[PDB]
Order: sequence, then C-alpha cells, then structure tokens
Amino acid sequence: SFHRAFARVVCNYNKSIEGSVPWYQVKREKSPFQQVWDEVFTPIWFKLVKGPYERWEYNALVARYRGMGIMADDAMNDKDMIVERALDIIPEDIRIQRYRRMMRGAVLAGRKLHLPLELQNYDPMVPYMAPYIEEAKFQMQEEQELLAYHPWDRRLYTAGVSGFGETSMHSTFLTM
Amino acid sequence: GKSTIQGTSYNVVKFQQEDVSEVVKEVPHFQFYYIGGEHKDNKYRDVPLDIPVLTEAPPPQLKKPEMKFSVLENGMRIVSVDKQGLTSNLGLFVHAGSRFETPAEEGLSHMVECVAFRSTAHLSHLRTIKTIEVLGMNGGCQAGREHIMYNLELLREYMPVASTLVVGNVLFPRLLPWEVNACHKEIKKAHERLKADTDQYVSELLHQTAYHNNTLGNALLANEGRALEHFTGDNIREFMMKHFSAERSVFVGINVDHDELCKWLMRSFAEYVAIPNLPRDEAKPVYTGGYKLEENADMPVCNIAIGFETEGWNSADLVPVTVLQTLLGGGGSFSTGGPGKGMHSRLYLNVLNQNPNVESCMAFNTQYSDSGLFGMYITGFGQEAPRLVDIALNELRKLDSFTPDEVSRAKNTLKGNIFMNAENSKVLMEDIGRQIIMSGKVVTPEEFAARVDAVTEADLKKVAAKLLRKNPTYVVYGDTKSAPHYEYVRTALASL
Amino acid sequence: KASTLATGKGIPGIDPKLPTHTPPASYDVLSSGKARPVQVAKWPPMPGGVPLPK
Amino acid sequence: HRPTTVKMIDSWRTEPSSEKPMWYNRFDQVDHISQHPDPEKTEKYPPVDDTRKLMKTRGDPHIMRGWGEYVYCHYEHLREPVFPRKPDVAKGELAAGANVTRTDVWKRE
Amino acid sequence: PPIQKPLLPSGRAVLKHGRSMLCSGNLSYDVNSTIKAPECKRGMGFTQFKRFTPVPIESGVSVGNRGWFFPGVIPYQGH
Ligand SMILES: CCCCCCCCCCCCCCCCCC(=O)OC[C@H](COP(=O)([O-])OCC(O)COP(=O)([O-])OC[C@@H](COC(=O)CCCCCCCCCCCCCCCCC)OC(=O)CCCCCCCCCCCCCCCCC)OC(=O)CCCCCCCCCCCCCCCCC
Ligand SMILES: CCCCCCCCCCCCCCCCCC(=O)OC[C@H](COP(=O)([O-])OCC(O)COP(=O)([O-])OC[C@@H](COC(=O)CCCCCCCCCCCCCCCCC)OC(=O)CCCCCCCCCCCCCCCCC)OC(=O)CCCCCCCCCCCCCCCCC
Ligand SMILES: CCCCCCCCCCCCCCCCCC(=O)OC[C@H](COP(=O)([O-])OCC(O)COP(=O)([O-])OC[C@@H](COC(=O)CCCCCCCCCCCCCCCCC)OC(=O)CCCCCCCCCCCCCCCCC)OC(=O)CCCCCCCCCCCCCCCCC
Ligand SMILES: CCCCCCCCCCCCCCCCCC(=O)OC[C@H](COP(=O)([O-])OCC(O)COP(=O)([O-])OC[C@@H](COC(=O)CCCCCCCCCCCCCCCCC)OC(=O)CCCCCCCCCCCCCCCCC)OC(=O)CCCCCCCCCCCCCCCCC
Ligand SMILES: CCCCCCCCCCCCCCCCCC(=O)OC[C@H](COP(=O)([O-])OCC(O)COP(=O)([O-])OC[C@@H](COC(=O)CCCCCCCCCCCCCCCCC)OC(=O)CCCCCCCCCCCCCCCCC)OC(=O)CCCCCCCCCCCCCCCCC
Ligand SMILES: CCCCCCCCCCCCCCCCCC(=O)OC[C@H](COP(=O)([O-])OCC(O)COP(=O)([O-])OC[C@@H](COC(=O)CCCCCCCCCCCCCCCCC)OC(=O)CCCCCCCCCCCCCCCCC)OC(=O)CCCCCCCCCCCCCCCCC
Repeated sequence: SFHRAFARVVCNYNKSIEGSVPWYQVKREKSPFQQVWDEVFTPIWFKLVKGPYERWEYNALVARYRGMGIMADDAMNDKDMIVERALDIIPEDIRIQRYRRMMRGAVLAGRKLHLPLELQNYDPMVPYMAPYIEEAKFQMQEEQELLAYHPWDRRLYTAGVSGFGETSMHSTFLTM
Repeated sequence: GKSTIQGTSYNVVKFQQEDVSEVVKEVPHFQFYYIGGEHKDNKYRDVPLDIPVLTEAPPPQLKKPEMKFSVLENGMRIVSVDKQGLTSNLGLFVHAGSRFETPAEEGLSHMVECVAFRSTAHLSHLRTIKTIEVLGMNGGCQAGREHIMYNLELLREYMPVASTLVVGNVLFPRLLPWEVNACHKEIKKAHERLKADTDQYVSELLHQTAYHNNTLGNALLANEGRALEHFTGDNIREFMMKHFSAERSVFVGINVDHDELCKWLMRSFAEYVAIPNLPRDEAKPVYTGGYKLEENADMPVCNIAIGFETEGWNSADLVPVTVLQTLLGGGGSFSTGGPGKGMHSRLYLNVLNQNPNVESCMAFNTQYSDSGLFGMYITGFGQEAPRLVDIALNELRKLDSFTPDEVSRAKNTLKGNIFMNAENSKVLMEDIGRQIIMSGKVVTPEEFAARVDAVTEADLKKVAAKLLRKNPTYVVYGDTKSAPHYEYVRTALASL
Repeated sequence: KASTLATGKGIPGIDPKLPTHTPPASYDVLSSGKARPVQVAKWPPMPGGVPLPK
Repeated sequence: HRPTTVKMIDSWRTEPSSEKPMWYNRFDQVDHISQHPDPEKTEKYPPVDDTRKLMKTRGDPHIMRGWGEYVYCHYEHLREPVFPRKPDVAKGELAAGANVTRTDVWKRE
Repeated sequence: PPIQKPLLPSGRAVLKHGRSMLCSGNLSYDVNSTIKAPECKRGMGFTQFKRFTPVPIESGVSVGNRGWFFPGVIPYQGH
C-alpha cells in the first residue's frame, strides 16, 4: 500500500525538524547581493517615492482620526474574531471611553461634520488595545492547537448547525 | 533525620541548580500529535486470550512498603509510600480550610477550590486540563473545614508531570479576572451536590448548630448572593497569602518512588519563592449546642440527629470514642447486610430489630484537630418523630454500662475496619495528609490496632459520661412538623 | 525641555526619555536557552520565503 | 459563531508580533489597575489654534515594507513560537500573551 | 480482563468531611461509604450500566453554554 509508505515518509520528515528554530529567530546576515541592493535602490527609493507617499498617507490618516475624534485602535472592526475576543476582556473604564468616542465619530461622519479643532490635539496612535489583543491571540492559539488539530467528523445538518464546524445555530443559508 | 517538625523527623532535601537542558532528558516521553506512523499489523490478531504470549519476563522485585518522610528547604513536607502498584495518587494538603475564615471572608476557602487548575505562570487553563486528560489522569480539589486537598490519580510513569501541575496551583497561580468570574457557576453546583447527599447535608447542619458562628461552624460552601462581591482574583490572592505557605503544606504520594518524588518536587521550587509563612489567628472552637429544624417540603421522611462535643483527634479519647461508635454501630433497612456487617451492633439489636417504624439508626463520629461531634442519627416517617426521638434518647441512657462480649466484638470489628480501609490507596493518601495537618504525626494502622486492644469498659464509660454532660445539638431535617421541641430533649438528657 | 506637556513631555522624539522608534533589541541566546543559530547568506533570498526541505 | 476564519499561520516572510512589534513599545506597568491615572481627571495637552501646531504622533509611517497597498496598523494574526523572545519590560516593552507565559520575564528576585 | 470500575472516574474524595479512616466504619459496606460494593438484589452485572454520580439527574440542564447567555434567558434561533 502506497499510503502506508507515504505515512512513514511524513512521520520521519517531521521527526527530523522538531525543535527547529523559526526563520525569524535566526541571526541572519544579508548576502553580498542584498547588501548592494540596499545600498543603492533602497535609499533613493525612500527619498523619492516610498518616503513621501507613505508620509502623505499616514498624515492623512492621522487627520481623519483627529477629525472624527477617535483613536486608531477604535477603528478596528469587531467582525474580526481576534478583535471580538479581545473586546470581551477589556476593562470597563477603557470600554466606556471607547464607546463614547466611536459614537461621536459616527454622528460627526453621518452629519458631515468634523471635531472642533480645540479637541484635536491628541496622539491618535496610542496602542491601548495591545495588551488585550495579545492575550486574545494567546487564548485562540491554545484553542487552535489543543482542540482543532484535525478535521473532525460530525453528524450533518442537525441541531441547527451544518456539522462542518460552525457553532451558532441558523448561521448559514443552508441552515436558514 | 535532619529536621524535626511538629514532632516528626524528616530528611532535608537540598535545592540544586540544574540546567533546563539536562532535566529535559529525564521528563517522561509522550506525544500530543501523531503526524504519521509506521504501520504494523496486530501480531496477536489470531491468538486467543487463553494462550499466553509473553515470555522471558524479568523476575519480580518485591519490597515491603515503608512510609518515608522528607522536607524541602522551603519547609514543604513530603511523605510517600510505595506499595508497588501501577497507579500513583499524588496529594497536596494545605492547612487552610473554612475554619480560618473571618466573617467578612465567608466562603473564600471554597472559592480557592473553585479556581483550582486554572491558569498558572507557565501554563494556561486549557493546557493544564488537556494535559491531565490526554495522560489519562483524574482528580480535583476539595476544600474542607481544616484543609484543602489537591489530588491526581495517574499512571506512575507520569509522576513528574502530575507533581508539577499540582504544585502550580499554590506556587504561582494567575488569578485572572475573567477566569475567576467563570468559576461563579461552581457555587450553585456545589450546593446541589451537598444537598443531594442527605447524610452529609445533615452533618453540615450539625456543625453549624454545634459551633455557633465560629471556627468549625463556618459554612463549608460560599453562598451565591452577597459572597460573590469578594469572589475576585484579588481577594483570593490575599486569602492565599495569609494561609497558603510551604510550612502549612504537605505533599503525599502513594505508589511513587520517594527519591524520584522528592527530586521532582525539589526542581519545582528550586528557582521560585513560595508564599512566606506568617502568623495567623488560630482560635479554639466554641461549642454551644442548640437546635435547628430544617424543612424540606418534598421529603416525607424525618432525619433526626443528636450530637455531643468530643475533644477531637489530638485527645487521648480518640480510640475509646471510636470503639463506642463501633459498639453501637447501627444500620438501616435499605441494606440487607450479611454476616459480619453490623447485624449484632447494639443499635441494630435494640432499635432496628425491635422498631419496624425506624427506617435507619446509626452512630456518627466526626473528628478534627481539637474538637469533634459524637451522636446518633435516626430516620423515619414524619409522624413518627416523637417516637424516634424517644428511641434515640433511650439508647443514650444505656451508655452507662457495656457487656464484655460487646466490648470484644466492637474492638475486633474496629480493627477489621482499620485494616480493610487502609488497603485503599486513595483512603491512605487522605488519611496521611489529614493526620499530618491535624497533628503533625502519622499513626499507622497497626499502631491504631494496638491502641484499640487497650480499650477497656472503664474507658468507654468515662468517655460516654463526658459526652453526655455537653449541651446537646439537635437537628431535624425533612418533615419536621411533628418533632419534639429542643427543651424536651434537654430535659430528657438533663438527668444524666 | 519636556518638563511639562506644553514643553513636549511624553511626545516621542521631543521628549528625551522616549525614543522616536522602538525596534526590538538583539539577543544572543534564545528564550529556551539554546544558542541563537547563525546563518551567513551568500545568495539572494528565495522569492516567496519558500523554505527548502531538510 | 458563524463560519469564520482567522489567518493564524506561520508566515514564510513576515515575523510574528513577539519578534517585531508594530506598535510603539513603551508601556507603563502598575501593581494594581487602580494605580493607573484617571484620564477624565488628567490634564490633556494645551489646545492649539492652527492645524499646523498640532502635536506629533508616535506612529512610524514606514512600519511595514514590500509590495502591496499601503497600510498602517499595530496588530496581525500570525502565530507565536513556543519560545518567544523575552520582552524588555525594564525599558517599557509590553509583556502580554506568550512572552509572559512561555518566558521568565515575570520573575523577580 | 474484567473492568471493576465505571468508565467515568469519580475524582472526588473518598472520605466524608470530618470522618477519617479510623471512624468511617467499614468502607466496603457502610451506607455512607462512597466506595461500598453495591448490593446485588437483582443479581450481578448491572453495575456496568449504573450511574455512580450521587447527584440526581436534572433533565435538560445546560452544559453547552459558552458564555453567550445569562441564566434564565432563552436563546432564539441560536442568537
Ligand atoms: C521527483 C522524484 C522522483 C519521482 C518518482 C515517482 C514515483 C512514482 C511513480 C512510480 C509508480 C509505481 C506504481 C506501482 C504500482 C504497483 C501495482 C501493483 O503491483 O499493484 C499493487 C497495488 C496496490 O495494492 P495494495 O497493496 O492492495 O493497495 C491497494 C491500494 O490501491 C494502494 O493504494 P493507496 O491506498 O496508497 O491509495 C492510492 C492509490 C490511488 O491513487 C490515485 O488514484 C490517486 C488519485 C489522486 C487524484 C487524481 C485526480 C485526477 C487527476 C488527473 C490529472 C490528469 C492530467 C493530464 C495532463 C495532460 C497534459 C499534460 O494509488 C494506487 O492505486 C497506485 C497506482 C499504481 C499505478 C497504476 C495506476 C496509475 C494511474 C493510471 C492512469 C492511466 C490513465 C490513462 C488515460 C488514457 C487516456 C486515453 O495495486 C493497485 O491497487 C494498483 C492499481 C490501482 C488502480 C489503477 C487503475 C487500474 C485500471 C484497470 C482497468 C481494468 C479494465 C478491465 C476491462 C475489462 C473489460 C471486459
Ligand atoms: C488535463 C486534465 C486535468 C484533470 C485534473 C483533475 C483534477 C480533479 C480535481 C477534483 C477536485 C479537487 C478539489 C481540491 C480542493 C482543495 C481545497 C483545499 O485545500 O481545501 C482545504 C480546506 C481546509 O481549509 P482550512 O482553512 O484548513 O479549514 C477549513 C475550516 O475553516 C476549518 O476546518 P476544520 O477541519 O476545523 O473544520 C471541520 C470540518 C471543516 O469542513 C469543511 O471545511 C467543509 C466546508 C463546507 C463544505 C460545504 C459547502 C456548502 C455546499 C457548497 C455547494 C453548493 C451547491 C452544491 C449542489 C449543486 C447542485 C446544482 O471538517 C470536516 O467536516 C472533515 C470532513 C469533511 C468531509 C465530509 C464529507 C461529507 C460532506 C460532503 C461535502 C464535503 C466533501 C469534502 C470537500 C470536497 C472539496 C472539493 O478544506 C476545504 O476546502 C473543505 C471543502 C470545501 C469545498 C467543497 C467544494 C465541493 C465541490 C463544489 C463544486 C466545485 C466545482 C469547481 C471545480 C471543481 C474541480 C477543482
Ligand atoms: C482558464 C479557464 C478557467 C475557467 C473558469 C471557470 C472554472 C470552473 C468552475 C467555476 C465554478 C466554481 C464553483 C465553486 C463552488 C464553491 C462551493 C462552495 O464552497 O460553496 C460554499 C461556499 C460558502 O463557504 P463557507 O461559508 O465557508 O461554507 C460553510 C457553510 O456550510 C456553507 O453553507 P452556506 O449555506 O453558508 O453556503 C452555501 C452556498 C453555496 O452556493 C453558492 O454560494 C453558489 C455555489 C454554486 C455556484 C453556481 C454554479 C453554476 C455552474 C453550473 C451550471 C452551468 C450550466 C452550463 C450549461 C451549458 C449549456 C450549454 O449557498 C447555497 O448553497 C445556495 C443554494 C441555493 C439553491 C436555490 C435553488 C432554487 C430553490 C430550490 C429548487 C427549486 C424549487 C423547487 C421546484 C420544484 C418544481 C415542482 O461558497 C462560497 O463562498 C463561494 C460561492 C461562489 C463564488 C464564486 C466562485 C468563482 C469561481 C472562480 C472561477 C470563476 C471564473 C469566472 C466565471 C464567469 C462565469 C460567467
Ligand atoms: C543602465 C543603468 C542600469 C542601472 C542598474 C541598477 C542596478 C542596481 C543593483 C541591482 C542588484 C540586483 C541584485 C540584488 C539582489 C536582489 C535584491 C534582493 O535580494 O533584495 C531583497 C529582496 C527581499 O528580501 P527579503 O525581504 O529579506 O526576502 C523575503 C522574501 O523571501 C523575498 O521577498 P518577497 O517575498 O517580497 O519576494 C521577492 C520578489 C521576487 O523577486 C523578483 O521578482 C525578482 C525579479 C528580477 C527580474 C530581473 C530580470 C528581468 C529584467 C531583465 C532585463 C533585460 C535587459 C536587456 C537589455 C538588453 C540590452 C541590449 O517578489 C516580489 O517582490 C513580488 C513582486 C510582485 C510584482 C510582480 C509583477 C510582475 C508583472 C509582470 C507582467 C508581465 C506581463 C506580460 C508577460 C511577460 C512575459 C515575459 O530579495 C528578493 O527580492 C529575493 C529575490 C531576488 C532575485 C534577484 C534576481 C536578480 C536577477 C539578475 C539577472 C541578471 C542577468 C544578466 C544577464 C547577462 C548580462 C550581460
Ligand atoms: C510551455 C508553458 C507550460 C506552462 C505550464 C504551467 C504549469 C503550472 C502549474 C500550476 C499548478 C497550480 C498551482 C496553484 C497553486 C495554488 C496555491 C494556493 O491557492 O495557495 C493558497 C495558500 C493559502 O495560504 P494561507 O496560509 O491561507 O495564506 C497565506 C498568507 O496569505 C500569507 O502567507 P505567507 O506570508 O507565508 O507568504 C507566502 C508567500 C509564498 O509565495 C510564493 O511562494 C509565491 C511566489 C509566486 C511568484 C510568481 C512570480 C512570477 C514571475 C514571472 C516572471 C517572468 C520572467 C520572464 C523573463 C523573460 C526574459 C526574456 O505568499 C505571498 O507572499 C503572497 C502570495 C500571493 C498569491 C497571489 C496569487 C495570484 C494568482 C494569480 C496570478 C496571475 C494572475 C494575473 C496575471 C494573468 C495574466 C498574465 O497560499 C499560500 O500558501 C501561498 C501560495 C501562493 C502561490 C502563488 C503562485 C503564483 C504563481 C504565478 C505564476 C506566474 C507564471 C508566469 C510565467 C511567465 C513566463 C514568461
Ligand atoms: C548586447 C549586450 C547587452 C547586455 C545587456 C544585459 C542586460 C542584463 C539585465 C539584467 C537585469 C537584472 C535586474 C535585477 C533586478 C532585481 C530586482 C529585485 O530583486 O527586486 C526585488 C523586489 C522585492 O524586494 P523588496 O525589498 O520587496 O523591494 C521593495 C518593493 O519593490 C517595494 O517595497 P518598498 O518598501 O520599497 O515599497 C513601499 C511600497 C510603497 O510604494 C510607493 O510608495 C509607490 C507608490 C504607490 C502608489 C499606489 C498607486 C499605484 C498607481 C501609481 C500612480 C498614481 C499616483 C501615485 C502617487 C500619488 C499621487 C497623488 O512600494 C510598493 O508597493 C511598490 C509598488 C510599485 C507600483 C506603485 C506605483 C509606483 C509609481 C508611482 C508614480 C507616481 C508619480 C506621481 C508624480 C506626481 C508629481 C507631482 O522585487 C521587485 O521589485 C520585483 C518586481 C517585479 C519584476 C518583474 C520583472 C519581469 C520581467 C519580465 C520580462 C523581461 C524581458 C527581458 C527581455 C530582454 C531581452 C534582451
């Protein structure tokens, strides 16, 4: 049987790379060719194209946030699961101000108005969600590894759920 | 023996600095993923089980089990027995039960049990419980009145992993706010579990009434109302800093090599600091007696208990009172015991055989470090309560004298119970841990047998006389609408 | 200088205590305790970061 | 939840957040959350009258590189290594997630 | 070989609160014992089907709540 031979090859290979250091954790020296490219192309490209374009986009983004009176981390959409899991655990004082800022922004945007300049002198790029995003990613990675390492077989279209993995009832068209 | 702690001598285990690379070689080998594999047909697929297939088995190596005692430099005591079984029973006992709670700290001991095996410094909640599950281990945490126990049952080859997981509960638990809040569910489940066991539920009513609003009367379980205000990670951490310390903790292992167990426990505390030991208020229990009538609208039967204070486990009356319990014995209609199963105890002969209306009559005896309760527990139909109490009181008045045959039968049955209970490993683990926490010493089953043989009728009379002078504790549970009043019981016993 | 919020306290760059950028610092040992492996390249990197089989 | 997916993978070209944070890695640590300052009662920066006088931002415009549409954000979905880089909390770097659990930064003396 | 214990391990303490190995009676047949051998009124064998958890069954009690609902609230179409 060829599947048995293939299974042994996979087992032996994976056993031979256990404990390997990830590529990013290796101390890597650039090749003599990438160093030349960085010496010539990268400086000129930054001065003439990348630097000005990205400053132009960044400064516009800061202005847009300041006009709405929101922070950058407010702009995250909770349809993303990491954001939703992080928002479950944020403390109440952070939550209250986040909601108020987001509500004011939508009112301003909907009515085509901008925040008064008196209230615009703040840094919008303060990363207040970072501790909770990292905790949420850790929780999700543990669940991924210890509980979702195989494609599981379940009885199909039973109890309001397709049986293909989703956990909410009536959350697909074929489960109406 | 290098150190004597509370009357017992222990061998001091020195901390050693070991590189993580070296220790990793000794960790038991196991996998969580099986990515591929080498196919191999079952070689015994055609061999019936009646045909032996194993040959050249190494000769067995049998050693008489002995209990060994050791202690770490941080003060954690280690007691293990190796019966050469294939399953280990690891147990961590901490001297922090409900009795040490202040009224503002009500239920914190139970809360600690509820947050057990949650996230620690070096492991997540999910990873801890999935590791316990994948390795086939079972266990949990139970908070008592004087101690809290963490226990795991496992194949002995995985002892290094199990000991690490248990210790992490008291070494560096992360009492994260959201994890703790998820444990509020367990309080309602704990109440349901307690109330389901009628015998245990009546026992808790006894202790609350016997010791009014003090050490041994503190509720074992936290309530689900105002107590949830301080069911917080911060509050639990403050409670643990008061009571949890290496000096108040004992690690017990059954069916584990002592040197290996000591080595791995040492490696767990080598580079970390345990909770420092601080003085705490330890007040003797105050016995008040009293009564409580607890209605259960669903139950048609009446459960009655009459109890008296005993000096406790550390007294010289421990064995004579225990013999008194076996002499009176008891039983119930539910069961039909064969020979040697209490059919000739005094309660069985004088109550069950002569009163068809009595559903069950037994003698209970709870022992703690410095106090205990002894009494009779009798059940029946609600309307029978006035007669059930009279039967119980009449038996209490017969404890003035005992026949020689009854004393000998009681002594022999007690010795049989001691030896037969000991052979259960989980029982032996819990017995050792509780004894050290209560007394700092372990009395072996054989030594208890020697004491039992020395009990005379004079000792039984003396102990019974002392019990009957205490103010009775009178609990009625179930259908209480016909039970006599408390003053009736006290006047009946006032003569004694 | 950067004594008060008006003077620039807490503004990266203007405030001496706060750097303009926060790049991670280099390390010589992995968190496991293994020595960090070293790889000196002599050819340009793969187009997609594709690793070669062992 | 409805059928959903996250890009929690091991990229071949992009490092994880533990290796290279994209946010300004300077945080203040307290012993209890109540020790943090209260923003409502904390004075903010002095208001300006010209849009050209507004303060500077801490974000790095060129945090990300390579082909693709420009974007500035602080977070990604990538998986972390079981032995993540030890954060420098002494300088203010944030320690949350794997860099706390699977490291010994939390250990004091 | 025969299996003498239920497939679901108890995981609880064998001894009751305040009762030790000395004063617990005989755990083999005592009524309050958690490890007493069941009585074979109808014969030996049914312990393979038996539920050893002392708590009575509460039909329909929820264990599939992931935190999406408060107690007493009825989900409607899963949401
Ligand atoms: C770069 C590095 C170096 C590279 C080196 C590469 C090395 C590989 C190459 C060498 C391979 C050697 C293979 C040796 C085979 C050994 C054979 C042997 O001894 O048998 C033992 C061997 C295994 O026995 P076993 O140990 O019991 O294990 C059972 C399992 O089969 C065991 O299998 P399993 O459990 O492992 O499962 C996998 C299974 C099954 O694997 C698969 O089938 C893979 C499926 C993957 C999805 C494929 C989707 C479709 C893709 C199409 C792509 C098309 C692209 C076109 C491009 C065009 C433009 C360029 O694989 C096999 O069955 C093995 C196949 C062996 C070769 C024979 C079949 C090859 C294909 C022939 C197709 C011919 C097409 C002609 C078209 C003509 C057009 C005009 O026997 C077989 O099972 C082999 C036969 C399998 C069926 C093949 C079809 C037979 C058709 C019979 C027709 C009869 C007609 C009667 C008419 C009567 C009229 C009256
Ligand atoms: C020159 C000649 C050349 C000739 C060349 C010839 C070549 C022949 C090619 C033959 C076809 C090859 C197709 C290969 C696709 C590979 C994709 C891949 O990498 O998948 C990994 C990917 C895994 O992704 P992941 O991100 O790792 O995890 C996924 C989950 O997020 C989380 O994953 P999890 O594992 O945690 O979740 C658990 C759950 C995850 O479950 C799922 O992922 C299922 C997803 C939902 C599937 C149902 C979708 C709704 C229905 C759509 C169709 C509507 C209309 C149908 C009727 C129309 C009538 C007019 O897993 C299981 O339940 C495991 C067992 C699954 C099998 C159950 C068997 C009973 C149900 C039957 C349906 C499924 C059969 C297997 C899939 C077939 C793929 C073609 O798995 C899938 O893609 C799942 C299957 C979904 C696609 C179903 C498509 C059905 C066919 C539709 C018509 C297509 C026409 C277009 C052309 C077709 C030819 C190409
Ligand atoms: C170089 C050459 C290149 C050639 C290019 C062409 C290549 C060939 C293949 C092209 C087609 C690919 C098909 C992909 C199948 C994907 C299957 C799948 O995964 O589905 C679930 C999947 C949902 O993913 P999921 O949420 O992860 O799944 C988990 C849930 O369990 C999922 O469950 P769920 O419920 O959430 O989602 C299910 C979803 C799945 O459905 C869809 O989304 C649509 C899928 C099918 C597409 C349509 C196929 C049409 C082609 C066949 C017909 C050709 C005819 C030709 C005839 C020629 C004659 C001359 O919705 C439905 O099932 C709706 C069903 C509605 C049925 C209503 C029927 C009427 C009522 C009942 C009967 C009548 C009443 C009774 C009367 C009685 C009388 C008495 O579907 C999608 O997301 C994909 C939808 C399709 C998007 C567009 C695909 C584009 C393909 C790329 C190539 C395009 C090239 C340009 C074409 C230009 C054309 C002009
Ligand atoms: C006169 C004045 C002239 C001034 C000259 C000035 C020269 C300055 C210095 C130049 C030094 C160049 C070499 C330095 C090393 C390379 C750079 C480097 O490594 O940077 C780091 C950079 C990224 O580093 P990393 O981020 O650390 O790596 C992470 C990832 O693993 C890798 O990063 P990744 O994952 O991002 O991927 C890397 C890259 C992958 O790399 C590349 O793509 C490299 C491309 C090189 C192309 C060169 C050949 C083409 C030009 C030929 C010119 C002929 C002139 C004829 C003149 C005749 C006169 C009579 O992929 C991308 O960036 C994605 C690109 C996506 C857009 C693609 C758009 C394609 C559109 C095509 C449309 C066509 C439609 C019509 C159909 C046409 C059919 C034909 O590394 C790479 O890009 C890796 C690949 C490097 C390949 C180098 C190939 C050099 C080829 C030399 C050929 C010489 C032939 C001589 C012939 C005989 C002479 C007599
Ligand atoms: C005689 C002729 C014969 C011809 C025979 C041809 C036979 C061909 C057989 C092909 C068989 C089918 C292959 C399908 C593979 C499907 C894989 C898949 O779906 O994976 C999803 C899978 C999902 O992964 P995930 O974990 O869910 O997500 C990964 C994360 O997003 C993040 O992952 P990460 O962070 O780890 O990054 C991994 C990295 C890994 O990336 C790679 O390794 C891929 C590198 C591809 C480089 C291609 C450069 C081509 C340059 C040509 C230069 C010509 C020079 C001529 C010089 C002339 C001198 C005279 O990926 C990326 O960096 C981003 C990938 C973006 C992919 C975009 C896909 C677009 C496809 C359509 C493009 C073309 C349509 C427009 C133009 C049409 C008209 C022209 O994606 C991956 O794992 C990455 C795979 C990406 C594969 C892209 C391959 C593109 C190949 C283009 C070929 C162009 C040929 C031009 C020839 C010109 C000659 C003159
Ligand atoms: C007879 C003897 C003869 C002997 C002859 C011998 C000849 C020997 C020849 C040998 C040649 C060897 C050469 C080797 C070169 C190696 C290169 C290399 O390794 O590159 C690696 C490099 C990857 O390394 P990396 O580190 O990722 O590189 C950095 C990235 O490039 C990007 O990363 P970054 O961080 O640097 O970039 C930041 C980001 C951000 O980039 C930017 O900021 C760019 C701007 C983005 C704009 C987006 C909108 C797009 C539309 C633009 C226009 C709208 C306005 C835009 C401005 C705003 C205005 C309000 O950049 C991008 O995303 C780049 C996108 C570029 C397109 C966007 C538009 C750029 C122009 C905009 C102009 C605007 C002007 C406004 C003026 C207004 C004044 C008032 O890969 C490439 O660059 C490869 C590209 C693909 C090449 C494919 C070649 C295929 C050729 C096939 C045919 C050949 C036929 C030959 C036949 C010959 C017969 C004889």
